[PDB]
Amino acid sequence: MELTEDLNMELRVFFDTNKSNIKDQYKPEIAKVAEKLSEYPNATARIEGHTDNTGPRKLNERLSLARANSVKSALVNEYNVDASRLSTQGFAWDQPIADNKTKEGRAMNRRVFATITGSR
Amino acid sequence: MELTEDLNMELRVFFDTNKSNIKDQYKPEIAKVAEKLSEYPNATARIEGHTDNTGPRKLNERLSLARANSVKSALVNEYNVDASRLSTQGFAWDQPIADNKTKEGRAMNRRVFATITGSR
Repeated sequence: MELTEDLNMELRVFFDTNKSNIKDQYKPEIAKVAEKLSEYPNATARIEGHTDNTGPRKLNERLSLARANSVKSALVNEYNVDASRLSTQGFAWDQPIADNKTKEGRAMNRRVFATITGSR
Repeated sequence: MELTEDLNMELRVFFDTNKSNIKDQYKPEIAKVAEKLSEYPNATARIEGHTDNTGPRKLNERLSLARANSVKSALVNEYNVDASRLSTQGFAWDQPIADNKTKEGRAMNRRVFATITGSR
């Protein structure tokens, strides 16, 4: 008489230097997230944006948030997901997941990680 | 894209005095359990039967297990659910959830509680 299905989903989107646009190769992933947000109407998403450590501090604070908002925007405007179900926050270069000393590491740091959770 | 869905279900079936048959009113819930067991192929169920504290101990040890096996049998025979995914155990009157001093309390104890868990 009690039935619960819990959703746990993790999305990773990476960005080009000084850019906050969603590259086409991530559209399929974002579409999958929108699908689950539809299948789990009560689920919410925690979207967090980041940057590598290159450039002015404020540029990165703004860019990291712009990246998170770009992902939210895709869900909201392309998939009609209720905006209030998604939070966005930028962390500039404060939470690296790779070595900023290499191009490859910096590329890993220019990212948006989103955690989608909820039950139905 | 990390994505998982976890299933957690609890089925509660109640029985009349000395009976181990599945009342028709519980068929819809058993049907739902079968549905989820198919939707989550790795899911398993822990079926536990119980009795009120009236009558011989040997009667209730057998009766509690019979009730659990009745639920399992319904799933196995009517819904083609693999028997090995379903465990059954009887607890006689050792695990009451209501006061056996009253008729409604004893009605609550004559039960089978099934916990279904799975992931996909």
